[PDB]
Amino acid sequence: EKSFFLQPGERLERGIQDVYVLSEQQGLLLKALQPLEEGESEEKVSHQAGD
Amino acid sequence: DTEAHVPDVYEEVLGVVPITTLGPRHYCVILDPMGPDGKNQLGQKRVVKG
Repeated sequence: EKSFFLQPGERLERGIQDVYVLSEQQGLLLKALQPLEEGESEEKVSHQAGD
Repeated sequence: DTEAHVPDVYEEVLGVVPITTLGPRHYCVILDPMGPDGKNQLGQKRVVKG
């Protein structure tokens, strides 16, 4: 729910798209393009690069 | 050093170089980088990441 100004030099990647919403029957198959996903979310499992 | 440099009479402006930025998932292979001496170590190539 944040609202800011596009600062000089900043730019949106693909703009304001949506939030990712998944139900019990929905998933998000993710590939960690960078390693060390330790504290990224509540899972606390340190995903490596690309697993 | 100086955020607005006046081209000196003793200097010729070859050009302006944009900053080459490496993302968190990125590396570049710099051909011919200087060592600490400030002299171009040609032929070499230094992988830079992080």
